[PDB]
Amino acid sequence: LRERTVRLQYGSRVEAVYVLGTYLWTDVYSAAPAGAQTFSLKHSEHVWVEVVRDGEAEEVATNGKQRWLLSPSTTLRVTMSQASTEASSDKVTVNYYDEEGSIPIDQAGLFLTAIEISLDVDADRDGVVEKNNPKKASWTWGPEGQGAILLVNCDRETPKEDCRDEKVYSKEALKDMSQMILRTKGPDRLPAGYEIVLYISMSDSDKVGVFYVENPFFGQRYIHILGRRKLYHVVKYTGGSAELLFFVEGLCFPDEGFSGLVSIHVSLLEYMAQDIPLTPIFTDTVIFRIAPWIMTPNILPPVSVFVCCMKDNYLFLKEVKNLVEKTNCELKVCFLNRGDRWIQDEIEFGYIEAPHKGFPVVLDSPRDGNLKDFPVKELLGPDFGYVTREPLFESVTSLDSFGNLEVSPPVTVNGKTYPLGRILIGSSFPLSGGRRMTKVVRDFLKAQQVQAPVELYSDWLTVGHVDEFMSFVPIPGTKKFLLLMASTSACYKLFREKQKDGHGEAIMFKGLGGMSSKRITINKILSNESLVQENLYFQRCLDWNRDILKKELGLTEQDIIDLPALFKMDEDHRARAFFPNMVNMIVLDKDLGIPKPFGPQVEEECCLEMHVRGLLEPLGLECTFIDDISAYHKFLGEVHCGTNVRRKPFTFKWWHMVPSRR
Amino acid sequence: LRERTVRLQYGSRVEAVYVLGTYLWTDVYSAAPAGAQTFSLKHSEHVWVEVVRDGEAEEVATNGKQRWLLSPSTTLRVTMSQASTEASSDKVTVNYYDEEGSIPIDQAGLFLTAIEISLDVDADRDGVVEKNNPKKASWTWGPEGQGAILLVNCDRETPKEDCRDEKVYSKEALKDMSQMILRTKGPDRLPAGYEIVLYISMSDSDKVGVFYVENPFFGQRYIHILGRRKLYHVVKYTGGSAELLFFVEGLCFPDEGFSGLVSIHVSLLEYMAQDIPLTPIFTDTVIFRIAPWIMTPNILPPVSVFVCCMKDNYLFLKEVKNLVEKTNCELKVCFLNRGDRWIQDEIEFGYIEAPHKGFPVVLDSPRDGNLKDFPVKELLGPDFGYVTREPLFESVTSLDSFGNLEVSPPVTVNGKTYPLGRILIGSSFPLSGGRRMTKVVRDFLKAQQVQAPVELYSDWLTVGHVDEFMSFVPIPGTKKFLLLMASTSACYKLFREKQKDGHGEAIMFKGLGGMSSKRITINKILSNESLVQENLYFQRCLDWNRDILKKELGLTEQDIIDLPALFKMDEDHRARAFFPNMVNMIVLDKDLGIPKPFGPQVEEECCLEMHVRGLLEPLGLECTFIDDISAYHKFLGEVHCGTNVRRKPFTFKWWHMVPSRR
Ligand SMILES: [Ca+2]
Ligand SMILES: [Ca+2]
Ligand SMILES: [Ca+2]
Ligand SMILES: [Ca+2]
Ligand SMILES: [Ca+2]
Ligand SMILES: [Ca+2]
Ligand SMILES: [Ca+2]
Ligand SMILES: [Ca+2]
Ligand SMILES: [Ca+2]
Ligand SMILES: [Ca+2]
Repeated sequence: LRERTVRLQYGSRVEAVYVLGTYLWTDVYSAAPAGAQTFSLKHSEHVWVEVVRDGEAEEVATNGKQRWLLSPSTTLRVTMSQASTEASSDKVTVNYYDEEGSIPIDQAGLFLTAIEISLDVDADRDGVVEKNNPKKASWTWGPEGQGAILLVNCDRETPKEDCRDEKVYSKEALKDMSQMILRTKGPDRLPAGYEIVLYISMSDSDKVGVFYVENPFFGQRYIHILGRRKLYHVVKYTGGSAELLFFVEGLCFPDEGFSGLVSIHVSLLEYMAQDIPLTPIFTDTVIFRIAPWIMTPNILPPVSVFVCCMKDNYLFLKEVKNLVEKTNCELKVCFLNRGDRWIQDEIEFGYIEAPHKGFPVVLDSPRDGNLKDFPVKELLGPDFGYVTREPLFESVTSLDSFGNLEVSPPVTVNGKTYPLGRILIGSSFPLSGGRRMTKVVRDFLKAQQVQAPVELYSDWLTVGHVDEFMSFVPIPGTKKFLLLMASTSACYKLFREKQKDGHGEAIMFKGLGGMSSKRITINKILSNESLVQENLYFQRCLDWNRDILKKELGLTEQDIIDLPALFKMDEDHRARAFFPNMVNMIVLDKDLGIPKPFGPQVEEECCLEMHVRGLLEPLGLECTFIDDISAYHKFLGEVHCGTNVRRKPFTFKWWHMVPSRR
Repeated sequence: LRERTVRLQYGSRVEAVYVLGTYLWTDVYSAAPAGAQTFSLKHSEHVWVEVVRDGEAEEVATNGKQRWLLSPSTTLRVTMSQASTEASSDKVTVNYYDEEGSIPIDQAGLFLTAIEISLDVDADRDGVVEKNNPKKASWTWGPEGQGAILLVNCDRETPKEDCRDEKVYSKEALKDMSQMILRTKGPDRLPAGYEIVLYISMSDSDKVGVFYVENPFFGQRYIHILGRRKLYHVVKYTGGSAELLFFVEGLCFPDEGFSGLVSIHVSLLEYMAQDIPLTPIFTDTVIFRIAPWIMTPNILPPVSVFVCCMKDNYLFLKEVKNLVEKTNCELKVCFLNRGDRWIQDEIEFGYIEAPHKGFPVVLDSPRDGNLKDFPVKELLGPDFGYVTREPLFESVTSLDSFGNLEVSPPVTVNGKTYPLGRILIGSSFPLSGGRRMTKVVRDFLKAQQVQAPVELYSDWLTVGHVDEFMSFVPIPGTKKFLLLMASTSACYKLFREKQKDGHGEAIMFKGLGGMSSKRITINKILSNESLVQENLYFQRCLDWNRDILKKELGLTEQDIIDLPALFKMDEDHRARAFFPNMVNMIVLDKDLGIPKPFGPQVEEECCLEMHVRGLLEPLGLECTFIDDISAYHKFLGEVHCGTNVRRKPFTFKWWHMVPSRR
C-alpha cells in the first residue's frame, strides 16, 4: 500500500531490500545514456513489473522483447508478494537502445532481497498477539475500538515497585507485561549495509520498559533493551521465518501532561557512509495505552474486609467478625505508629485491567509531614500494586485524606452513560478561599478519565470528608441502588416526636462513662437554640450537596434515603459529629455494618437504631450496628477505628467506554 | 430542568430567590409540629404547586381545602414561569392539622422572588448573541458543532500587543473582542442577602480578560473586570429587564498544556453570616475556545508581496515589480541591522478568524543571540497581529528559521480530509543526533491542531529548510495543485544530453564576474566524480522526502513535477545550492517568480530556464525568472533577498473541521 521511490542508477546496478507490504516506483529515465530512445526490460519470476505511462499501468512479462519510448513520465512499478530465500534471484533489468539498431547500448538493473518485517501487538484486545493488525498504529475507544493495552507494573514480585527500576528477575513477573513480537521472514542474512533497530522517544523513555527473554546456558535471562537511558536497541537478525518475543511494562499512570499513550518503533536502517546518519528504509509502529487506575463503588461484590483498631477494642472486633461471618468475605485485621483511621484515610483500593491480566492497586494518600511521612508500603506485594502522588509546593490538608475520596455506582446522566460510575471528592466553594484536595491528586484522578470526577462540598465539615455525609447501598434483589444522605432535619423531627411522646428525658450516650456527667437528653438537645441554628445551616450544606449529586449522578428523590444525623459547630464554623455518623457504613451486599449511634433510649432500644432499621429493613437490607466507641468511654466527634473493603472489579471493560473529548 | 432543594422551616417563614429555568422540591414534613397528622396548602397565581407522593405528582389549586397525610415521601414541587415584579406576591403557605379538629395548628410558608439570570454568548457562531443557548456550556467541532469563539488580541490599536496588559483605550479595539451579555429580569432590587458575581478560575486568569464599557459624564469608559489578578467581579443589579454588555479578549494561543478552552461563570450568591462563605444559589457557565493560528498555502489568492533586499539591487526590484504588476497584488519593499532574508526567514504570515471578525497575524522566529535578538515588531499594528515563542533552555539553530516552515494545500489522506492543508517542517532522522526545530515552536504548531503538522527531512541541507527543496503551485483553470521537487537526477540527465549534443563547453554563471575565473562548464561538472556521488546521495535525501510527502499528503506521481537542481557537499556532509534553487519561487496564482539559475547557455538561452519553461508552461503557468544574485557578482549558495506573500484566508471555516482526538 505504501509506495517507495527506488531509482535505477546511470550505468550502475542498484541493490535494495524490499519490505513486503510496500511497493516501488522506479525511474528508468535518469539512468538512460544520453541519446537513448527506447528501453526494454526483463524480470525474475517473483518480481511483478508494470510499465506506467501517465498513470496507465501495464503488466510486463519476465522476458519480453517489448520496447517503450523513454520519457520522464514513463516509469516502472515493482511489486513482490513473497520473501526472498537463498534460492532466489530477484531482479529487474532494463536495456536501453538508441535510434539506429536493436542491440542494447547499455543496461541498468535492480537486484532485490525481499523480507517481511512486522512489529505485532494484541491490538484487537483478545490476549493473543495477532499478525500485523492494520490498526495497531492507533488507539481507539469503545466496543469497536482497537489498539494494545499496557499495565503499569506497580506491584512487587520479590520482597519499591517493580517499575522503579530496569531489572527483571522471575518468570512470574513477565505475566504483568504485554507481549510484543517482531516477526521477520527472509534469507540467511540481511544484505550488506542494513540493520534492524527497535526504538522509542526520549519522552516515552520514562513511561515504558522493554525486556527480551533469552535462554543461555546457565538459565533464563531477561535483558532490558528500551526504557530509561536506552532509546534504541540493535536487533540480531535471523533468517527463515523468525519471531523475537519482547515484554513491555508501563512505568507511569496517565496524569497531567501524559495522555497514557506511548509508541514503540522498529526500523530497517541503511548504512550510507561514515559520518552520515543511517537512512530509515522502512519503519513500523505500534501504540500502547497505559491502563487507568479505577475505583470500586459499594455496589460491587466485596472480597476482603480490612480493619484497623487498637488491640483491646473487643466489641468492635467481635461485631465486625460477626458481620463478616454473615458473608463470604475474608477479614483482615491490623493493630503502625499513628493514624487510627489510616486503613480508611491513607489508602484507596482500586484496580487495573488489561485483556491478559489485572490486579488490585492501592493508592496512598499524600504525606503532610506532621502525622504521615512514611508511605504505606506494607501492602505492596505480588499482584497487589502501589501508587502515590506527592505535592511539590502545595500543603496537605484533611481534604487529601481518602475518607474524602469515594465513587458512585454506574449512572446515566442526560443520556450519557458512566459504566464505571463517577469519582466524588469534597471541596469548598470557588470564591470561598476554603480547603481543596491537592491539585496533584485531583489531576491524577481526572487523568484516568474513565471515572469522570465530580467535586462535592465537604469544607463545611471540620474533618472535611465526603464519607462523613453520604454513601451508596444496593437495593437487594435488583440492579438498583440508593444514595444515603445524613440529615439533621430528620434527626430533629424524630427527637421532637419522641419529646411529644413523653420521652424528653431519654438520655443519650448510655454506657459511655465519660459522657455521663453531661447528662445529655432529648430535652437538653431541643432546648439549645444556638445548636438548632447550627444544624439548620448544616442541613443547607447537605442539601447543596444533594442537588449536585442529583444533577451529576442523574438521581431523583426516589433514589435517596435520609439518615438522622447531628453536628456541633467548631470555632471555624465547621461541623463535627454530635453522635457517630451512621451514614459511613460497611456495605457488604445486603449486609450493612452501621456505626452504633448511642442515641436516646426509648423502651430500652436506641430510637436512632430503630428509626434506621425502619427505613432500611423494608428494602431487604440487614442492619448490624457496630460499636467502635465504647472502648474509649466517650464520643468527641472522632472515630478511632477504620475499615476498607476490597471489591471485585466491574465486569464492564474500561476500554469499551467512550469518554468525552478532553 | 434543574431541581433545587428548598425546605420549609419549622415554625418560621422561608424567603428564597427562585431562578427561572430551575424548580424546587420542598419538604413540608420537617416543618410539621410533632403530632401533626395532615397538611393543606395555598399558593399565589404565578406559583405552580404539585403534591408529589412517591413520584406521583398532582397539581394543586391556589386555594384548595384539600388535605394530605404528612409523610417523608410526600413533598411539594414548586415551579414559576415568569419573573417577579413589584406587584407580585409570590408565595406558598402550608397549614398543619392534628388528628382532632379542622382548624390549622400551625403554618409554614415560602415567599419567593423569581428572577431570570442568563450569561449569553454567540454559541451558534453567527456573530450575534442569542438568548441562553442550551449548548453554550460546551464546545463542539464541525458543521453541527456549537460554542463560542474568542480571538487572541495580539495586534496593537495605538502606537507591545494589546493583550500584554489589562487596559482598553479606543472603541475600535472592542471589535476584536467577543461579546458576552448578562441578561436579567426581576423586581426593583434583589432581596436582602443576595448578590450577583462574575468569575473565572486562577488558571484561566492569564488566558482571558473581560471589560465592561460604561458611559459616564465625561466620556466612554472601559473597565477591566476579570483577568490577571482579578478573579471575580460583583455585578450591580438593575431591575426590570436589563442587559449588561461585556467584551472578552483571549490573551494566549492554544499551546502545550493549554487546550484553548476557557470558562466564565456568573453566580447568584447568598449571604449566610460573618465568617461563613456565601452560598452559590445558582451558577451559569459559558465556554470559549480561543481561535488557532492558521497558515496560508501557495494556492490561496495573494494580497501583498513583501520583499527585502539591499537598496542597490536594481534588477531584482525591477523584475519583482514587473511580476507583481501582472497581478492585482500590492508590492511592499524594505531595505534592519542584519538578516538579509529576514522577511522570509524571521516571519510567517498566518491568520485568525472568529464569526464576527478576523485578521492576519505574524509569527516571529525565535532569537538566537548571535544574529537575532530584537524581535520584529515593526509589523505589529492595527489588525495585523504579532506572536512569538522563545525557547527557555533550548539552543536555536537554522531549522528554527521560517524558511523551514511551510504548509500544504487542502488534502485528503486515507479518506481523512485536511481542509486547511497540513503544516510541513524540516527535521532530522530520529536516531541521527541531528538538528530539529525547537520543541517550543513545534509544540505551538501542534497545539493549533487544525493544520496537523508533518515533519520532513531537511537536515541534509546546510541551511536546513524545507523551502530549499519543495514547493506547491496551483494548476491554472482547475481546483488542483502540483508538488514541485528539486531533483539532481533531472539536472544530470539534462546536462548529459546537452553534452551529447556538443554543448559540453557551455559556461555557467554568465555575467557574474566573480565566478569567471572558475570557468565552470557542463564538461567540468560532469567530469567531477566526487560531485556526482554527492548528488546521488542528495537525490536519495530528496526521494526520502518525496515518499513522506506522497504518504502524508495523499499524492501520487501524477501530482509531482521535478525541477533540475544541483548541490555541493560541505564539511558536515550537508548540501548547499550549486546554482540558485529554482523551487523556491514566488507563487502568485498562474504567475511564478522563479530564481534565475544562471545555467549553461545554449543558443544564447539558459538551458535550465528553457527546461523549466517546458515543464511548467504547458500547464498554463507563466514563468518570470528573477535575478537576485547579479548585484553580488557571484553565487556561493546563499541568497541575499527575500520575499513573503500575504494571502487571503481559506473560505473554509476552521471551526467546521473535526480534528482527530488527541
Ligand atoms: Ca489479539
Ligand atoms: Ca523491575
Ligand atoms: Ca510485577
Ligand atoms: Ca505481578
Ligand atoms: Ca475512600
Ligand atoms: Ca449567535
Ligand atoms: Ca489592552
Ligand atoms: Ca486589538
Ligand atoms: Ca484590531
Ligand atoms: Ca515559511
